[PDB]
Amino acid sequence: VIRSKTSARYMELVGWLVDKGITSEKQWIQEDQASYISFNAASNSRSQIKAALDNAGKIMSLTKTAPDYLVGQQPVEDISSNRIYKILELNGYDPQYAASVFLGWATKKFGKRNTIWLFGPATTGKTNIAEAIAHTVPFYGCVNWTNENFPFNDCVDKMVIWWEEGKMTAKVVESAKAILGGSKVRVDQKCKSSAQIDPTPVIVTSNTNMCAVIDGNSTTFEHQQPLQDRMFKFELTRRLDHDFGKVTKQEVKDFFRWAKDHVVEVEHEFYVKKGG
Amino acid sequence: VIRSKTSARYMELVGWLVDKGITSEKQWIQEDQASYISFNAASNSRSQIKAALDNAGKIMSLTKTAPDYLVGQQPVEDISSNRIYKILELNGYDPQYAASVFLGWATKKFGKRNTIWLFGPATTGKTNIAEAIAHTVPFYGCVNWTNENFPFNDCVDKMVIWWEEGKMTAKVVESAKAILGGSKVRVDQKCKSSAQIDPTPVIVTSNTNMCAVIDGNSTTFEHQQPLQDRMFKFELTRRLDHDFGKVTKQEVKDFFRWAKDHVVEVEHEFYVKKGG
Amino acid sequence: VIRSKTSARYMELVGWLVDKGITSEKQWIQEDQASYISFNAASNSRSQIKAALDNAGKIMSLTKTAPDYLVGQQPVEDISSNRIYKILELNGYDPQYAASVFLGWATKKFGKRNTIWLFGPATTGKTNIAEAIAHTVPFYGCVNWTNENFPFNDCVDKMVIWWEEGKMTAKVVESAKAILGGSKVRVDQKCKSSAQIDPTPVIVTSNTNMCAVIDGNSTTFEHQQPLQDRMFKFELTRRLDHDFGKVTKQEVKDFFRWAKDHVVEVEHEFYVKKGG
Amino acid sequence: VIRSKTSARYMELVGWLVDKGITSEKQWIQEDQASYISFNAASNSRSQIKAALDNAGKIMSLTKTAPDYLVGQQPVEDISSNRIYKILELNGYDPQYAASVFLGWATKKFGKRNTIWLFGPATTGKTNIAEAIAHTVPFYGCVNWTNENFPFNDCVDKMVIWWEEGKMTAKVVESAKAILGGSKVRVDQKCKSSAQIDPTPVIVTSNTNMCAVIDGNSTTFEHQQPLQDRMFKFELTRRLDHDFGKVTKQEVKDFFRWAKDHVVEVEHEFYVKKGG
Amino acid sequence: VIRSKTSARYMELVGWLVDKGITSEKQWIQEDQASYISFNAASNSRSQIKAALDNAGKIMSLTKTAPDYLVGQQPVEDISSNRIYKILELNGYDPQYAASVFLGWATKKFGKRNTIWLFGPATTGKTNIAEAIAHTVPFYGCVNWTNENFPFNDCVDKMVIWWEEGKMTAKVVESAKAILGGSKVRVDQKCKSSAQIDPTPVIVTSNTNMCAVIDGNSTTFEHQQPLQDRMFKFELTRRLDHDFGKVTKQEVKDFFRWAKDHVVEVEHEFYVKKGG
Amino acid sequence: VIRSKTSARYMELVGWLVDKGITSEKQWIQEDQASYISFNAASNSRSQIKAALDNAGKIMSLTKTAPDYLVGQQPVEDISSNRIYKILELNGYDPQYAASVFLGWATKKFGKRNTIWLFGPATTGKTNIAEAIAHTVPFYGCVNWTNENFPFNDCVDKMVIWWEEGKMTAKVVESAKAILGGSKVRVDQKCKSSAQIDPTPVIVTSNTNMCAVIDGNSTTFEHQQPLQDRMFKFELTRRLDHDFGKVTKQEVKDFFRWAKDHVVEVEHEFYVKKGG
Amino acid sequence: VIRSKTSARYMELVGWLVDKGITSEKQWIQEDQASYISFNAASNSRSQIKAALDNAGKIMSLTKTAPDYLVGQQPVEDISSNRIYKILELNGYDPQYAASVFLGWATKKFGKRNTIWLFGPATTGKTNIAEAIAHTVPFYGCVNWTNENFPFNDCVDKMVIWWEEGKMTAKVVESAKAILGGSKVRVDQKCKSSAQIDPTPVIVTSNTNMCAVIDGNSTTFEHQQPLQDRMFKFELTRRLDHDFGKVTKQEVKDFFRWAKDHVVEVEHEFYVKKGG
DNA sequence: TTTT
Repeated sequence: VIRSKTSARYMELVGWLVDKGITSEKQWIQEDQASYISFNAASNSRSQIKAALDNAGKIMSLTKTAPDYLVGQQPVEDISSNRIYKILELNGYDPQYAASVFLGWATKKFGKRNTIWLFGPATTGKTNIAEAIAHTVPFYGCVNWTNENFPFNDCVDKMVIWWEEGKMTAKVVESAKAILGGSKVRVDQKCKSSAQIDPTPVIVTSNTNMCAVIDGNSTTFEHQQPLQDRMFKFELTRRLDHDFGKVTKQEVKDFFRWAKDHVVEVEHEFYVKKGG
Repeated sequence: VIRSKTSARYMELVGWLVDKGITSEKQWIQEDQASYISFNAASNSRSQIKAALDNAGKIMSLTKTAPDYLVGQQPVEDISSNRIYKILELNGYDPQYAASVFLGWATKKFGKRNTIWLFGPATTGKTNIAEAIAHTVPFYGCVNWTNENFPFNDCVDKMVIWWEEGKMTAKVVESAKAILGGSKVRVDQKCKSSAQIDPTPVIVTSNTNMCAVIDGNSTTFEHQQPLQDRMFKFELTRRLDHDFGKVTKQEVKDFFRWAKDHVVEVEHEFYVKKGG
Repeated sequence: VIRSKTSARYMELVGWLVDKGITSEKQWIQEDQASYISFNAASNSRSQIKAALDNAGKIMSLTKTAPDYLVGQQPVEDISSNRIYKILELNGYDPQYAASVFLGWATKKFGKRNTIWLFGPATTGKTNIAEAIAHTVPFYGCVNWTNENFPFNDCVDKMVIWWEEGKMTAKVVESAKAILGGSKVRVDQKCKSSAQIDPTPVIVTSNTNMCAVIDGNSTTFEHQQPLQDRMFKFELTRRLDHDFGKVTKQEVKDFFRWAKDHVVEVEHEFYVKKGG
Repeated sequence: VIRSKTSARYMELVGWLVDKGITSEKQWIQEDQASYISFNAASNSRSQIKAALDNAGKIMSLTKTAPDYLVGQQPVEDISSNRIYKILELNGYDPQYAASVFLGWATKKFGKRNTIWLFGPATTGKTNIAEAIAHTVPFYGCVNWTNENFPFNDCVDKMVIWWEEGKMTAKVVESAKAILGGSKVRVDQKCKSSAQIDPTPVIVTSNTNMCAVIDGNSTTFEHQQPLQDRMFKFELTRRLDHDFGKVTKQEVKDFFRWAKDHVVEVEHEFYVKKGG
Repeated sequence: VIRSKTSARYMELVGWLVDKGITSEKQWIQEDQASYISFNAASNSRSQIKAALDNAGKIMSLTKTAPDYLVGQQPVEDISSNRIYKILELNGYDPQYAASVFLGWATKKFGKRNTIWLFGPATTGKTNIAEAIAHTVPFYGCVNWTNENFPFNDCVDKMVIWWEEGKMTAKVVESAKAILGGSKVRVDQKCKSSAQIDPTPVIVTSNTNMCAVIDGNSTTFEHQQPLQDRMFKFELTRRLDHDFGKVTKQEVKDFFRWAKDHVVEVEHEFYVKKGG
Repeated sequence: VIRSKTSARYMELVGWLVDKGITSEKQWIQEDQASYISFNAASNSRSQIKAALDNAGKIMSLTKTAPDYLVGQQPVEDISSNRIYKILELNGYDPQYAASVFLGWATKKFGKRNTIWLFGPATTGKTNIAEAIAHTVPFYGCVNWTNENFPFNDCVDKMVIWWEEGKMTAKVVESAKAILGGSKVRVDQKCKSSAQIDPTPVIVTSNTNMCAVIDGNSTTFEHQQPLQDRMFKFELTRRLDHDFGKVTKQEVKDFFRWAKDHVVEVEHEFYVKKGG
Repeated sequence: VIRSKTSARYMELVGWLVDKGITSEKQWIQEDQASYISFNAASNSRSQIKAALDNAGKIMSLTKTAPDYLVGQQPVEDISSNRIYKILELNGYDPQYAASVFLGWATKKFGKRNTIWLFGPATTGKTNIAEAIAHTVPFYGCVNWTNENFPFNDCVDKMVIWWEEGKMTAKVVESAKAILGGSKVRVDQKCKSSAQIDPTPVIVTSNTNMCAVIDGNSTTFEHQQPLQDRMFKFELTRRLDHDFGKVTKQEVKDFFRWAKDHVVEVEHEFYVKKGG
C-alpha cells in the first residue's frame, strides 16, 4: 500500500457512502453541498468520483442490505414526534406489533413470511409512505406495469421490491411465490439474459384486492390459499385527510430505532387483528 | 478538503448562480460580460464551467423553487415606477389582493388553489408579462401544442408551467387536475419514460374561454365545475395600447418585495370581484 | 480572476471584434494578416480562437445591433468623395432626407416604419449596394427563395434581413407584417423548431412591383394598403452605367457619420417626393 | 528487469490471485475491502488492474486447474463441523469412499471415469452444493439450455462443467462422450468458431433419470450402456429439510484437505453401494 | 503578440508561400526537399503545417490574384531562350501584341474583354501550354464535362478558369457571358448551394469551332454576335511537330517580365490580324 | 542510434522471440511467468510489447523458417527417452530413414518430394503428434474444411500446412500440386484478395485413402499417378493403445538433433518399405 | 531550420531510403533488422517514421525514376556469375544488344520505342524475372485483369507497368498506345477520378500472341501494324528446366552496371534477329 | 519544468 493524502480523503467520503446510502446523484445533491464544495476544491474530474460511486454501489449490492441502512443513530425515543404512529393507532394496530413485523420482514427473521400486503382505500396515503421508504433506501425497486414480458423494469437486483397496482399474468405466478416467500429462483429477463432473484423483502403497494388475481380476462383464486401462508394482510378502513405525509428519513429512522430497542415476538398470522 | 485558490473563485460564481438564476447561456450573456472576461483570463476550457453549470441546474431543480428567486434585494418600495400596477388598477383589481394571491400561488400557501387563470381579449398584453416572468425564472415550462401525445415538450421538471392556447384531449384531463390543484401523480412521457410530476405552480395563459374544453370535435363541460375549486378566474375587459410592456426583472422583483412586506389574507373565491 | 498574460492579448483581439465586426473568417482574412501572424506566433491551435469567435458572435447577436457597427470613427466630412451621393442626387432625393430616413430605420427610431422599399429598373445598381451593406454588416440575412416552407434560410437571428426578388405565398403574409412593421412574433421554422423573430430592420431589394403580391397563380392587393403605413417607397427612374459601384465600408461609414452629425426630422410619408 | 517499487506491490496481489481464485469482480468484492482501499490509495485508474486481472485469468486457464484451488491451507481436521458429511452419511455413503472418488475425479487420476452423476429427488439440495462449488471455482461452466445449437454458453474453456436439467439432441451425443470420459475432441461453436474441448471434470447436476436420453420426441437407450463405464452413479433416496445448506469455501476446503490426508483406493464400479 | 522562435521560422515559409504559389502538396514536393528536411528536423506532426497551408490558401484566394504570381524576379530578357515565342512568330502574331493582350487579360485592364479564345487544329500543342499555365497557377479551375448540371467541377473560386472541349446547354448561356466578359454573377451549385463568381480570367481551350454552340441536338448562333465583343479570337493554321513543349515556370515568368517591361497599347479587335 | 537502457532489455526479449518461437500469447503464457513479471515491473502498457510481437512475427514469416526452430540446443542423444521412436520401430520404419526423410522435407532438400503422407487406422495416434508439431511450430497452418471456396482458413502464410480429413473439389486440384510438390503459384483467396503461396512443407494428416480423390460425388484417379512422384507414402498397420502421446517440444527437439547429427542419404521412393 | 540531434539520424535513414528503394514495409523487413533495432532503441512510436516513409514515397514518385535505382554500386564486372546471361545467350540474343535495349527502355532514350514485348512458351521463366524486377523496383505496377473498367488496379503512378496475360477491350486501345509509345494522356479511373498517365516504361509479360487483340469475342488486327513501331518483339523458342531463377537484386544491378559501362548503339527494329 |  502507498497511502497518499488526497486519496485518503476519499475514505472519508466512504463514511458518507455508509451514512445515508447514496447510489445515484439526486440523493447526493439533496443531502448537502459541502461534499460538492470539497470535490470542486480538490480535483475537477469525473473519473475518481465515478469509480468511487460504482464501487460503493457494488459493495451495497453484494454485501450491504436494507435494514442495515435503516437503524437510527440518534437516541431520540419520542413517540409524540412520530407522525406515522397516529396512522397505525387509528387503523387499529398495536404499537408493539407491526413494528416488530416489519423489523422481521426487513431483517429476514421469519424467512417464509417475508411479504407485507396493505389493504384499504386509495385515499389513505400508503403510496406516499411507500415512495418515502423507497427514496430512503439506496437500492429500491418499483414494478412498473409497462412491458408484457418485463414488469420488473426498475427491480434490477435492489433491496426492496415495490409491487404497484395491477394483476399479473399466469406465466410466472408460481415464480412470484419465490419473490413472495423469500426464496431463490432463476427467472428470464429480456433477450439473452438470465439473472437469479435473491430473497429480497417485497411489500405490495396495491390498495385493491390483490387476492383476486385476474389472468388477463378471468379472475383466478387457486393461488390465494398458499399466498396466505407467505404474506401478511394489513387491512384498514380509516380514511386520512390532508397534511398527513411528507415523511422523510429521520422519522422512519427513529421509528426503526425504537422498534429495535424493544424486541417483541410475533406469531404466524395472516389476518392482522384490529387491536391496540 | 484541500481548498486551493482558483477553485475558490468558482465559489464566487456560485453567488452569481444564486443571484439572478442562470441555467443556460443566453441569460449569462445578457447579464454581464465581466464574468466571461474573468473566465477567459483564468482558464480557457469547457469542462469546469460546464460541470458548475449542470451542478447549479440540478441544485435549483432538486432544492430551489421559484418564489425564492423572486424576492427583491433592494428596498425600493415605489408604486409609481411599477408600470404593471396600472394594468391591475385599470382592470379593477385591488392592489392588496392579486399580490397576495400570486404570492400564495408561488409559495404554495393555499395548497389546493395553486392555479391562476387569466381571461380577456388577446390585445391586452398578458402574453408579454407571461414571457417576461418565464424569462426571469431559470426553470420555466411552456406547453407547446406540437405533439398529439406530448404537449409538455418544454415542461421538463421546471418551476412554473405555462399553458398556451389550445384545448386538451380527453385522455389525461383528470391527470391535468393533479397539475391544476397542486398534487403529485405519475404520467407517461414519450417511449419507455415515466416521470412523476411535482406539485408545481401553473398559470394558464389562454386568453380564450378555457372552461369550454373541446374534446377534439365536441365541447365538454363536465370538468368545469371542479376546476372552479382549484384555479383562480382573473377576467378583465380593459384593452391596452402600445408602449406598455417590456417588463424586466427589477420591476417584478420590487413588486414581489412590496407584496411580501404587506401580508394580506386571501379568501377562497374563484370569480375575482371588480373592486379596488 | 487570475489575469495571466497571453490571455490578456485576447482582450486586444476583442477590440478588433468591435472594430469592424467579424463573425466568420472571410472578413477576418480580408481585414489584415497581422492578426494571423500574431496568432501563429502565439499558439497554434483552434480552441481559444474558436471560443473567442463564438463568444463574440453570441455577444453581437444578443446585445450589439447594426447601426452601432456603422458609426464612422474618422471625422472626414467630405461629400465629394462620397460616390453613392451622386446616385441619390440624380434619382431626386434630398441629401438631408434619405440619410435621416435610414438612420431612423437602422436605429429603430420610428418603430413602426422600419422598412425601406426600393423601386426602379434592375439595371441601376441597388443590388450591389445591398450586397456591400450586407458584407459590411457582421450578421446579415439574405432571403433566398429555395424552399417552399423556409424562405429565410440565411436569416438566422441576424441584424438586417434582405428580401430578394420573388412573391410570397399566402401562409405567413400577415406574419411578414411583424417583420415589415418592427414587431415581435413567433414563427415556425423547419421541423420541431420555433424561434421568435425580433424586430429587425428589413430592406426590400426587389426592384419589381412588390405591392403586387402574387399568391402562387393569382395577384392579390388586399395587403397593399396597410403595407403603405409600415414601409417606405423609394422609387427612381434614373439608369446607371458602368464603373459606379464597388462600394466598401469607409464610404458608407463616412456617410453614416455625416448623417449623424446633422440630425434632420423626417415626416411620415410613404411616397418619397422627387425633390432635392 | 527494472523492478521499481510500485510494481512490486502488484506481486503481493498475485498472492491473492492464487489465494482464493478470483477471475471477475464479484468474488473480489465479496472477499475483502482492504484490497480496494489499497488500490484507491495507490493509483486511481483502470488500465493496470485490468491488465493484471486478464493475465491472471489467462494463467489460471492455461496452467492452473481446479483441485489445485481446492486444497485447504489450515490443518483443521474436524469432522463435526463438516455439515455436508451428514448428507453423505445419511444417503448411505462411506466417509472414505466418495471423498477419494471426487479427489480422483478432480485430479484426473482415473482418466476414463472422470464423471460423477447424482441421482435422487429434487427436494434434497444437490443444486445448492453444486452452485457453491461453482462459485468457489474461479473458472466454472454452467450448461444453460437456451440455444438449439449452443448449450455450453457459459462453458468457455473453464475448469468444471456443470450439466443442468434437460436432455441432449442426437447431434453431438458421441461428442459428449469425449466430455464424459475425459478425452479431447474438436467441436463446433457458433459461426466461424472451432475450439478444442480439453478433458475437463464434468459433474451432471440433473436429478432426474439422465440415462433416459430423449431425442427430442423419442427416448433413446443405445448410449446408456457405454456411459456406465465412463461416469459414476450416485443415487440417494434421503430427503432433506430446511437449514441444511449455505455451503461456503472453508467447509469444502477442509473436506478436501481431510480427504487428501487419507488416500483410499477406489475400485471401478458404476452403481455405488449403500454402505458406510 | 508573443513572437517566439521556431514559429518565426514559419514566417520564412510564408516567403515560400509567396515565392512560387503552393496550394496543395504536389507542387511543394516538386519544388525542393530542403523545406521537408527542415520540417522533419523541427517538429513531426500535422497540426501547424496544415493550419499554415489552409491559411495561406485562403489568403491567396481572398486577396492575391494570378498575374501577381506570374511576374518574374530574375531580369533575364532573352528572347532566344523563350521557346514559346517561336510558336507565336510562326502563327503570325506580333511579339508586342499578344504579350500585352494577355497582360491586360490577367491584370483585368480591359475589364470587358477578359477572355482569350484559341482556334486551330488539335495537333498543334495549345493543350500542353494551357496545362503548364494551370500548373504554374496555384488556384486554377477547369470545366470538365462530367455532370449535366455541374460543368465547373474544378472551378471552385479560383483565379484562372479553363474551358475544355464541349458545347454548353441553353440553361445559363447568358450567365456564361458574365464568365466570358468578367462580371460578378450569383449562381447556384449542386444541392442548396450558391456562389458569387467574380470577374475571373477565363480561357476557352476548345480548339474546335466554339462559335457554333450546339444546344444538345441543335446548333445555335444567336450568342455568336455579342461574344465577339467580350472575347478574343486567336486563330492559327500552323501545325507543330514533336519536341516543342514541356513548358515550365521560368520561361513563362521571363516572358511575363519582358512583356511588362515594354507596355504596348492594344486596340479593341476580335479577329487578330496575321501580322508580325 | 540512441541506445537507451530499458529498451535494451527489449533486445533480451528478442532472444526469447528466437528461443522457442512465440507468435500469439498462449505459448508465451505456457512458457514462463518470469517474462510477465519483468514486463509488469518495467512498464504497464501494450504499445511496445505489441509492436515487438508483430515485428517478431513479420520477421519469422519473411525470413525464418520451420526447421530452424526445430534444432535442439541440449546435446542429449538418448534414444531410450524418445517415446515416439517406439512407434516408428513398431510400424516397421528404419531409425536412420524417416528421420532424414522429414529432415529433408523440413529443410527443403529434395525440392520436389516436399510432402509426407501418413496412412493407417485412425486409432493409432498420428493426429496427436501432428497437433504437437503444429503447437511447437510458431506459424502452423490447419486446413479446416468449413468453406466451399476457402479451405485454407488458418493457412495464412505459415510454415507448415496440415491437411485434415476430407477430399478436395475439382477446381484447384492442379494448384494443390504446387503445394504438394514445393512450387510457387498464385491462388485466389476470398473477395478481392490474391496472395502467392510459397513452397512450404505440407504433411497430409488424413489417415484414410487420400489417393481416392472424390470430386463431390464421383471418385477420381487421374491425379494419383503424378502425386506418387511428389509426396511420400508412409503406411502402417500397427495399432496403439492408451498412454502413448502427450508429446511436447523437448522430445522432438532431441529427435531432430539426433537426426541432424547423423546424415543419411535418402533415395527417391514413394512406397516406404517395411524394414528396420 | 533547427537541426537537432536525433532528427539528424533520420537523415541517415534517408540514405537507406535511397539505398535500395523502400516504399512499404516488406522490403524494409527483408533488408536488415539493424534499422528496426535502432528505431526501437531510439523512440517507440509510429507518427514520425510513417511521415518519413510517405514523404520518401512521394519524393520517389514525383522525382526519382526506375533506372536511377538500378545502377550498381560495386564494380564487379563478372559475366560468369550472371546467371540470367545464359538465358539470353541460349535464346539467341547478343550480349551487347538487349542490354542497351533495356537500358534505353528504362532511361527513356528512344522516346517512342519505350516497350519491350516478350514472346515464347510459358514454361521458360520470364514471369519469375518479371516478378523479381518488380520486387526490386520500389514503385512497380501489375495489371491484374479483375475489373471490366479498371485493369490497372496496382498501376497507381508507379515506375514500371507490367502487362499480365489477357486481351484488352476496344474501349481504351488507342489510349494504350500512349502507354505503349511513351506519351502523356488523360484516362478515366473509377468514379469521379481522372489522373494523367506519365510516359512510364512498360514491359508486356504476356507469353502468348499479344498481337492478336481479341475484342471480347472477335480477334482484331488493325492495331498490330502501328504497335510494331512502338514496341520491341523479343521472341524465343528455348525451354528452361528447373533451378534457373531466384533472381535477386545484386545480379540485375551488376548486369545494369556492366551494360552502362559499355554503351552500344541500337537500331530501330521490331523483330530481334537471332544472332549472338 | 512535468508529458506520453
